[PDB]
Amino acid sequence: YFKIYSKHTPINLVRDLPQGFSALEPLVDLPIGINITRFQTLLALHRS
Amino acid sequence: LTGTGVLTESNKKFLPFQQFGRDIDDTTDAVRDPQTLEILDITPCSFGGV
Ligand SMILES: *[C@@H]1O[C@H](CO)[C@@H](O)[C@H](O)[C@H]1NC(C)=O
Repeated sequence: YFKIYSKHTPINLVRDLPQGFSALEPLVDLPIGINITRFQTLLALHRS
Repeated sequence: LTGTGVLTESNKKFLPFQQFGRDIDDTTDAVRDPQTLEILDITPCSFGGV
């Protein structure tokens, strides 16, 4: 089971992480049953 | 999940992920019923010394 816990926080700090407490609610309990050892995030380009 | 108790209305603001509830002593105190999604409080049936 691949568990995704998520939280959205309104912040106004410019550069680093804010200092505070915010509990992450469980979002998706996912039934995959596969081996995971490496990951990579996906970004979006801007074309002009 | 099996048990015995009286099912009553509750005022506990359950979060959407949350299904059942546990009291201070960790006894289950409320459950969310399937099909209707309502939250029912579970209070143990009366017992005492005769
Ligand atoms: C059946 O259960 C689902 C969730 O378990 C609920 O969304 C749905 O409303 C229920 N349907 C009926 C007819 O009770």
